Amino acid sequence: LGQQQAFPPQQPY
Repeated sequence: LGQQQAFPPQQPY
């Protein structure tokens, strides 16, 4: 359960 491939640059970790 996710639904967020995140194509553009955006993944703060």
